[PDB]
Amino acid sequence: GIIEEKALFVTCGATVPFPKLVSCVLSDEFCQELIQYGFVRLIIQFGRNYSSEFEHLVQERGGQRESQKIPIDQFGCGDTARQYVLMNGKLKVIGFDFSTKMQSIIRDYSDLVISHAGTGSILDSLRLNKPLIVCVNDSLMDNHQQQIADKFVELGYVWSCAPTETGLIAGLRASQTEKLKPFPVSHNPSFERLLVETIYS
Repeated sequence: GIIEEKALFVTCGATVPFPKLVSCVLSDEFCQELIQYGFVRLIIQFGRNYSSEFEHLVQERGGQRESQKIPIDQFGCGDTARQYVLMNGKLKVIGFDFSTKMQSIIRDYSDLVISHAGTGSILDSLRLNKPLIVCVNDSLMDNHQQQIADKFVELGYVWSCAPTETGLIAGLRASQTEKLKPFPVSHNPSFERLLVETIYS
């Protein structure tokens, strides 16, 4: 069954690098590692202006769209009713939050999150001594989010690993063995990020 225990929240925050790269985080590699991690309830959501693209991963794998509601189809960014299932209730891919509910999802579960470089996302996970895995984007560099990431290492060596089946697993297993010393950068919750998206108050 579902077996409530630990959830896994992942967010790309800024515009994703390439539709194919994301697939790795939502493909066979990620799926296999998920079941091996005791899957529970997967939730994913990001992008806004670019409206993302999603290489039709749901249809590609042959998923089933529950809540009948797909305006612009594609990924339905302007829709909070995105819910897909794999095989048969195996993997649950759902998206219903756009930089305006992230904290809402964590508090509800609060167990484990995979932030590639989300300054806000890591912020909460930090105060909650929650061990997460940071997917660093060596390929890119213009991403300000990563810039803020490289700083975390300077202080120590935050679990950093690029989207690889050999490297990503190292961070996962490591995150379930040791925690990062209480260090909540910026005296403010992920809310501070909200200002970035809002830009003008």
